[PDB]
Amino acid sequence: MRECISIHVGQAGVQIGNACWELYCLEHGIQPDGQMPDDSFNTFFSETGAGKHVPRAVFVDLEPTVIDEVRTGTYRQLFHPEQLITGKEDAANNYARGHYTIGKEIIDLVLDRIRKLADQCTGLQGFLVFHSFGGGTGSGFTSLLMERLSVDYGKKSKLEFSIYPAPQVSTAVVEPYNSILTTHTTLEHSDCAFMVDNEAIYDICRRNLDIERPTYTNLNRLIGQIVSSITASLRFDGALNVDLTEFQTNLVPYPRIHFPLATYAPVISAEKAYHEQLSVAEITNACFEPANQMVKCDPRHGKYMACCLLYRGDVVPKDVNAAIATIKTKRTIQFVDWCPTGFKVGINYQPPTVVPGGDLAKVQRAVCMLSNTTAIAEAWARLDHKFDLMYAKRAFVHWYVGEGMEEGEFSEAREDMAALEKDYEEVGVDSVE
Amino acid sequence: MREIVHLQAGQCGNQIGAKFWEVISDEHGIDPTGTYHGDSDLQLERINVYYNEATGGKYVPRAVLVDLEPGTMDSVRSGPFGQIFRPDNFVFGQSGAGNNWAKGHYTEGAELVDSVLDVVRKEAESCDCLQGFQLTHSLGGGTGSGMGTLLISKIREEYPDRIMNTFSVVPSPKVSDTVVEPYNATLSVHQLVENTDETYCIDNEALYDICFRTLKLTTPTYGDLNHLVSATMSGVTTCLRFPGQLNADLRKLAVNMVPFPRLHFFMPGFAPLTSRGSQQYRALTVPELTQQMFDAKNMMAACDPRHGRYLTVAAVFRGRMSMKEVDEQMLNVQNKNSSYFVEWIPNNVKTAVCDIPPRGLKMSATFIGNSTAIQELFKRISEQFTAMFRRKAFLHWYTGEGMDEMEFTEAESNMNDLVSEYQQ
Amino acid sequence: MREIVHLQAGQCGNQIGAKFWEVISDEHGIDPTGTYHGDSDLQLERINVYYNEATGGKYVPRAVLVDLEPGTMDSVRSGPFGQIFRPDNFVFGQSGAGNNWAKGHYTEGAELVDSVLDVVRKEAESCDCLQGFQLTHSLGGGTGSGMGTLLISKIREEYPDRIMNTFSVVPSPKVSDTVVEPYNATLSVHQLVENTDETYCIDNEALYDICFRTLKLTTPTYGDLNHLVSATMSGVTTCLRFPGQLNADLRKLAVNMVPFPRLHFFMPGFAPLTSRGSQQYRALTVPELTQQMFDAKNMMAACDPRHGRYLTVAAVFRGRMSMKEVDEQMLNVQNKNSSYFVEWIPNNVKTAVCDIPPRGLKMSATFIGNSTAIQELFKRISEQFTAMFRRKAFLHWYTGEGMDEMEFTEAESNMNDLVSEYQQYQD
Amino acid sequence: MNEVKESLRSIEQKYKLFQQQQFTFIAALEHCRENAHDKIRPISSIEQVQSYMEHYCHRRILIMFMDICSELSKLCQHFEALHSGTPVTNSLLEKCKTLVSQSNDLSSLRAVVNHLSCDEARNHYGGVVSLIPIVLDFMKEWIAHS
Amino acid sequence: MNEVKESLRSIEQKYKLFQQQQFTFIAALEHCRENAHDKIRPISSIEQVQSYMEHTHRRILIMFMDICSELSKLCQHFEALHSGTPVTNSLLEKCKTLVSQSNDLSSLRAVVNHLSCDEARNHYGGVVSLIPIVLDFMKEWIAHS
Repeated sequence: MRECISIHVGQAGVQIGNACWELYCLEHGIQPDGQMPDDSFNTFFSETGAGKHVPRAVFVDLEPTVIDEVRTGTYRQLFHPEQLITGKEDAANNYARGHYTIGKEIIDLVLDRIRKLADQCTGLQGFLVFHSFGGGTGSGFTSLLMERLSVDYGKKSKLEFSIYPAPQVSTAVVEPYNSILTTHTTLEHSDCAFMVDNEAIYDICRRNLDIERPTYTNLNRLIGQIVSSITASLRFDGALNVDLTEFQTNLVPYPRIHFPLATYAPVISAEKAYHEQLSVAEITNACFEPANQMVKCDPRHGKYMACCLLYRGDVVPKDVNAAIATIKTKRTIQFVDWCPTGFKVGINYQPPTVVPGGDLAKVQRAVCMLSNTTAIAEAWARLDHKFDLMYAKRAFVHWYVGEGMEEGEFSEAREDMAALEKDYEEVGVDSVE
Repeated sequence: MREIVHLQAGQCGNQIGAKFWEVISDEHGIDPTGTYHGDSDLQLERINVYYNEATGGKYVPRAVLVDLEPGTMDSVRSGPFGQIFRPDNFVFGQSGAGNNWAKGHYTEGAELVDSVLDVVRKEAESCDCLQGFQLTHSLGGGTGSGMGTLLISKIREEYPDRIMNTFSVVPSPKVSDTVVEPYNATLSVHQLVENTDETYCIDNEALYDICFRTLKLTTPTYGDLNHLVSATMSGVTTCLRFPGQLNADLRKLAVNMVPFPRLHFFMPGFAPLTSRGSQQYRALTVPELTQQMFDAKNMMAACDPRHGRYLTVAAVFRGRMSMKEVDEQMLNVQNKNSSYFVEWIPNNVKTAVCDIPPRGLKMSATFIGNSTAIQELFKRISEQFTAMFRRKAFLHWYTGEGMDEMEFTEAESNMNDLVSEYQQ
Repeated sequence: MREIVHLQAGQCGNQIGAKFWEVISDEHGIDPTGTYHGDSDLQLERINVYYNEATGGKYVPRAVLVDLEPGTMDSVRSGPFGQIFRPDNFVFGQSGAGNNWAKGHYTEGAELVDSVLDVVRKEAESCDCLQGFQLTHSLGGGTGSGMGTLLISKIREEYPDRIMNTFSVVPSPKVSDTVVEPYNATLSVHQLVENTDETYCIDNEALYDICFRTLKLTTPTYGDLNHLVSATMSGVTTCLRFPGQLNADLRKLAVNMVPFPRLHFFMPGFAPLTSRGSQQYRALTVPELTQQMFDAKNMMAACDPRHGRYLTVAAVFRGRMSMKEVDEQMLNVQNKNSSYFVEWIPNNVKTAVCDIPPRGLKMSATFIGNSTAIQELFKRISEQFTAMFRRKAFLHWYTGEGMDEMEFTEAESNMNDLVSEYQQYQD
Repeated sequence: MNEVKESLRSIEQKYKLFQQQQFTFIAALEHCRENAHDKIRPISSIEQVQSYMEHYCHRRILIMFMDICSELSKLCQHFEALHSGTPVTNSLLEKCKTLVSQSNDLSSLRAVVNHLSCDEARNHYGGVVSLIPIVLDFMKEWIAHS
Repeated sequence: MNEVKESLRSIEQKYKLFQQQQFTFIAALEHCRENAHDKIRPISSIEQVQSYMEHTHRRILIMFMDICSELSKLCQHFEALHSGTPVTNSLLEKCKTLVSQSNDLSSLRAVVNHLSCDEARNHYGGVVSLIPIVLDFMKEWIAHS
């Protein structure tokens, strides 16, 4: 009907997507073993006749120890037991080896389960690829998958959630390579691929959220409440609905410029909420300060070129359009001039659900402000410089050119990003006649 | 699932490998019988990387013990865990090589090569998905430098895919227990550098140093001096047999760490090392690791990191823990010591975390660190080799095999090339 | 229902077969008095195949003892299970063999052979439906090949189309225990190759070594060295009398391993061989049982199987298993040792199974192999013959016994022809 | 009362170590069922796990399961000796005694189940893996009432 | 109680070995009936099997007699364990009647499926059914006791 499939590939996918289904199964009355003690769930569930629902998921990676604890956790019984795909030997942060030596032994059975899931339910409209630019199996293996699902399924929409290496926080040294080797495949065979880093999640967990010492558990949970909010009106009623096919026609100006952010702005601790009410006019002002933007870029150096405002809960549509017009008057938030209308909202009738045993607070309001900007121009150009000084004397090339692939694909990266950097300066200029 | 095969060759390499199987097994729970008497369920689910299942509910390690004299192994049968080995693994000769590279590689290695490589094939191709070959030797004596050089000359050819993990107890800078050990060492590295994948380097003087300065023990015994090098080599493998938030294979620590193909010599280290008095005076969290691991008192080689620049740094943590402390501390140590690290590498340090610590210990760490301060070792070893070679002294045996004068000038020629490329 | 016939002549073959009837009794549960005390009834349905039924509940064998000396026979009546044997089989003469083929075959061979063949004929028609022959001879002995190649050669004008098994303890050309043994050897292969069907090549040199290493014994003596060939041949003659899952007969074997009329020679083998020290450390399962049988130091050759590819291989399993284990573990060993199996067989191994294990184990097997490697044994016996022969030694004896120097010329002349074919198809 | 709480805590510590090895316990049971040719039926009793361990066996993890079940059965006897009880404590104790009985049918018992595939949880091992945690809950509830 | 369970398990193990030889037991009985010229009547008692045995076949007849003797001794051990209940005493009396030397087995039917319809009806169906039925009553007796 209104449905999509979720693919978790790489460790940054299958761990982030580990944390999303507990909210999703507690989004409804489904007790997490598989049963349910109301045609909302079927968008991301394939119901069986026994009453058991089946999560729409597939988990593909080359490491066995990361999928196996899901198979020994508490979600071995909720899930169908053989889309938990598991290899034996590792690519291990090598771009050429998760794509041309080791991942190729498992590809033809992944797409089989893709065809198997897609041909049961009729109304597919998108895909949810959970990955990142930070490894080998999350990056190079997926870079074949994003060109399987496009040429073979036609003009189906397809959405990705990929984290981005911060200028100061990056675990791996070769992470300047396998990001820019991934992006040769992204622009030509996708529609959107949202951005986040790992550093700026921590700062919101310190400042706006009270609880210190953040593990990966609480960091995953923040993206779990964002991809819920993109798909919030597909499964629920709304005063003003948003589907998923129209996201590709009004958030995307240009045929290469499709890289927006997100901002779950009401994030607040349990005792911080008790000394500050969460009225709608101060809800929407939490989107636009640079502290709550999920990527470490300064919005005050760039021009916005669109926006979106996905609300939930006890939002009357009279406060929102009044709070729409006040932000137009301000000068610290500036817009590009070939978008006088700018903005876009969506309201819904359901309250967002806080995870029990969790670190947010119960509310009846929310905003997920997905928008694009000029601010990612500098974030792209810095990682071209980290790519340059390692390729200035061919540092880590002997794990790539020895895998049977030419140095010339490292030359096509500089053809890629330099030709995709002048666009943020060419058509990002004033009005010229 | 991804098994690696463990060897010990030569009395230097046999003894330090002899201690592994008592410490690794108590990291899993296998008794002196060979049975399983553990407490947790997670300490069996990846047991097959160092083990072969046997009938009756007994496991057995995969040590392939090889030597040329029968004197070394008869203690190893008589040791604490000498009854859990497969008795067909003990393969040994009868006439001594006796501290000779000529005998260990040409004379008495040309005969017992085939009776050991058949036991190599009998364990390798009979198990599912191989991942490595842990060989313990050194450059010290003549067997473990000569027989291990001959042995890996075929392992990289009938098995040219897998990862060769050779080990080395490099001779001490002040003196060592041989008088011809420059000849035992510079002949070894003539074939080591172009043929292995990655080598560890262990210093035996720094075995003694870090038990008196930091552990304050009054009786440093070789039973205890190998218990510390067993704790590090069992750490590179602690994510193959235990899970974690960000886990590390052996090659995953090799593709990241190694910058250039011919520069693959390492330097182990280990963070929690507390004196018997200082037990009650030390706190256990991450700022007590990054200062105790990164300091020159804890490294295990004759290097001068103040005189050099680290290429890459690895640090495998262990215990269930919260890793913003791992992120933001190793941001800072990168940002403090800006002249201790090379500049064309933008980010240097790779983090790895486990979830199950050593037994009875709250948390630990393990250091494997590449450095451009080890060239003076290969300068001084190849200098004192040229002190002996200049008057053709101790050429009494190597000329006698018929080896030409052209043999021993190539090892010195190519040890000029390596030390000219740590400067690079 | 398919009864079968066992004989022996020689020293060793008259005593290896005196270790056979101990083994088959324990498979069947037969006491020294001849009283049956086996456990399961699944064997009693086919007790008739080897043993003749005897009145009163006793059970009696049918083997025939014939040699020219009393001593080796009189060891059997001194034996543990030599008490159930039939008394009128023991046909013993008076004369001396001297390790001479000239007196086992031509000189004295006219007399007692006519007196022993008609007792075989007094047992051949007695059974319901006969199957075949077990003549247990030392190759090249005085009573070994003196009565071996003679006795079955005169059978063939009665039974032209019947199966035959023989346990030929091959001379193993490294060293020999008789100075006239190559003279005794090459006249056996003179008259067998046009007539013989399946010989079991038994090396004592190989079984000196595999009792030393893959068994690790301390005093291997002939009371147990004969055992490892004694228990080997029982696996071949088990699918005749025991049910299986893909069962086999001896004529099922003969179609499988005789491609040309001349190439029909075997290497035996027995699967779960492990020392007493390392039994509890080991697990008895199918993917490790298959590795013991196909080890090149396990089969009983005084040769390396590297130069010699294999025409056709057979293996008879016992115990309860699954078969796509075996069907794949067949298919694997063609893929990797593809230069060790000839290209001109489509399915290189016959695989047969059964249902009942031996006593003391959960499962077993038995290896039966046919090569292109035995010609190095066949050339070198002629090489230690022709060194003895080109100097014209020992000719007036056999001439006095009748055998000319003319006869010894065709022996190497035909072994020029026979040993060529293991070499011709190496390309 | 203190002694039975210490015994229960000791059993819970052993059960935590057993639960970390749940995949090894399942692999042990599957190999025993293969050797027994008994792949058709669920594992329905403690006695069947014992029979597998004794005749078809992995042995260390099966012993650890048997030892925990033996200690739970002994702890039921210690609860009976502490007091004549109430209708509530006696109902809880009888449920514990029934569940840890050697021949009791576990085939329908469901708590550990989420680490199994849907087939393994329904048709093979869902009963046996659910035994220990359910008995531990009834014993905690028994103590809390007592 | 433990001793009588161990005795019963020992008899069950012997009976399993006897049951594997059931065809040899039938062939033994048929040859004895031929020699006795008694092919017309069913084998109706343990005493008739004994008479056949007395006047390989002998070994399997002895194994049947030994099992019947051990079952009869096990009935005496059950009587000595307690005064019983109406249920245990009814089960014990059925066991004692069935293992009595002269008791008529001709109508007894449990082993019967391995016989032809004629052999099961007219010859051996009684005698082959004896041991398994007595073993069931002894198990039931223990379960009540």
